[PDB]
Amino acid sequence: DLTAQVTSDLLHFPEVTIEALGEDEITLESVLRGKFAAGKNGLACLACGPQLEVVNSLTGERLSAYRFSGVNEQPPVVLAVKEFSWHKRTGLLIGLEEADGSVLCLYDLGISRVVKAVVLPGRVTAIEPIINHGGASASTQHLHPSLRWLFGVAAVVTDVGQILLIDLCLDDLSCSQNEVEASDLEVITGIPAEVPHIRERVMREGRHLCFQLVSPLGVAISTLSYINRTNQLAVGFSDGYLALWNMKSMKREYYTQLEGGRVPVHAVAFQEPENDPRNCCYLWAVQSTQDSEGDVLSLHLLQLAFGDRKCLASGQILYEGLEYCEERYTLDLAGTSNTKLLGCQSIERFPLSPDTSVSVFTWQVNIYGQGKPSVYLGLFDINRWYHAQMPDSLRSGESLHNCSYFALWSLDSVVSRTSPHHILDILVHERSLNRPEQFFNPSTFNFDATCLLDSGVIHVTCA
Repeated sequence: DLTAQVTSDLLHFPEVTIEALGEDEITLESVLRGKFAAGKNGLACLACGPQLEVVNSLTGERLSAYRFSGVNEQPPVVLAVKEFSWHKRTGLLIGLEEADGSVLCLYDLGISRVVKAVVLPGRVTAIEPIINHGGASASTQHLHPSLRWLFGVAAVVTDVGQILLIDLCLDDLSCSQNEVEASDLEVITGIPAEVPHIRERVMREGRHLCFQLVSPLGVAISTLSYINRTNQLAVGFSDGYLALWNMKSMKREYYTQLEGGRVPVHAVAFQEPENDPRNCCYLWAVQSTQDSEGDVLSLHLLQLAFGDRKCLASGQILYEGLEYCEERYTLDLAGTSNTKLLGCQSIERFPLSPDTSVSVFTWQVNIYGQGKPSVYLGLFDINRWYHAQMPDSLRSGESLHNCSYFALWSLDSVVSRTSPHHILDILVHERSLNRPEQFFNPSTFNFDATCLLDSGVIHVTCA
């Protein structure tokens, strides 16, 4: 019965941060959302209505704050936030939902200002940087020639299924615009040739070039992730389908409904095994109804088999030539109760392939007529799953509490300690992950983590 132990007090955000977010009840009915940023700057971001607060992930200190304004005199909602660094600047890409449509912003943390913005032809559901520079360089050779003519590229997806690849025009240093002065896009359907001629005209007209992928419309995209090691954009749909798009060829390489059926794809996470005999790697896909009923939460491990590995001039390894993609593990966490995924995080250590690769899933279960939720952190070890002979599900009788390739931790001490504050996100600290065959079960892994709450941060150790 592995139980996390709390190692700090609750380190509160400053009052000014708490107060600013609590203006949630005017731009209401605004939900406070918060995530640790994926990059290497130790940031966590909280958003409520038009208000963004960037805080220090370990101390709770306020680092940056901004209240977005609406181009159409009505407050936008900060919907999506991603870390993004370019040149020698550190920033965030932000998707704003507006009454009309949407705006994609580039927010500079150095000066706490929006520096670029574009109007989106739809309602954004997710955003993802693809690359932070252009120019002819070994570092962009993995991308389709047409993207290489662009200068920074962000993917943006919408509630009707548009997939947009947008030029961030990071080569234009004369243009400093806020979210109110957002530029229009020039959207070309598919992927053209003669990009430079087009681009030059497009920018003389004060617009950003956008390639919209030829892809069916009508179903909302719910998840979006660029998988660096396979050069694939993963596009998860509200109907349970998952698309993989190769960003070299710009073609959809895979597209199938996950085994949970018509339930939205809520998150993905990539893993690479240490020793696999046919260039297989893995993509977890999480299906969840947490934004509606909250009755279904399931994990789906997709095995992606490729024909080759390629060392790029950059030094990076790339899986190339997708030969098959098939679901090889399924775990139902839910499906009265209410269950929601808090986080989904992959941690890999390299000594070629990582010698350690785990995915961490954190989820919360609320039973109706039960005040305090249970919170679980589960650690899946892909190599121990190999060692266990790749079972496709928990066996009869088998439990997460006693599984050779999965460790289950209770975060209930955190819940007791922090009530009634809500856990918004959980980050495991990669650098802390530390270790008779049973001994190499992941239950013996020690690690530290930080929970992001609505009012601060708090540190835990699992040992």
